[PDB]
Amino acid sequence: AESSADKFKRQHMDTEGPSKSSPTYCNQMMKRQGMTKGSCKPVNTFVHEPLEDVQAICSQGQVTCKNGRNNCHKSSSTLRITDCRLKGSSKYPNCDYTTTDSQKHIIIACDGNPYVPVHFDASV
Repeated sequence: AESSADKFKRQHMDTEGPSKSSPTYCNQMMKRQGMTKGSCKPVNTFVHEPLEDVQAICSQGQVTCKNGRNNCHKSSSTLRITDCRLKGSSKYPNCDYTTTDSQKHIIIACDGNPYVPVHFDASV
């Protein structure tokens, strides 16, 4: 399989995407990024911020994780995010998402050495 940090880059990063996402961003990006394969991913988030800024979160205050682990960290600032969540209608392979724009703190899970981001935990 691919790096757990590369996968994250595939699934959750979009540095120069518009802060003004058109209502067709999700349907377009979820498919291009591979989250449409064997099934439609239910909920996903993209971070329109530089990787340098995201990697730095691994140095901020540590919070516990949803799976009970020690490696999660809560951002000390609000990042530009975009939520994509499936619609009631949707019938695979025709995955249909709703594009929601926002700006909340993100809780990521880091690991390894170099200690790099590996999973997206939550939005607060």
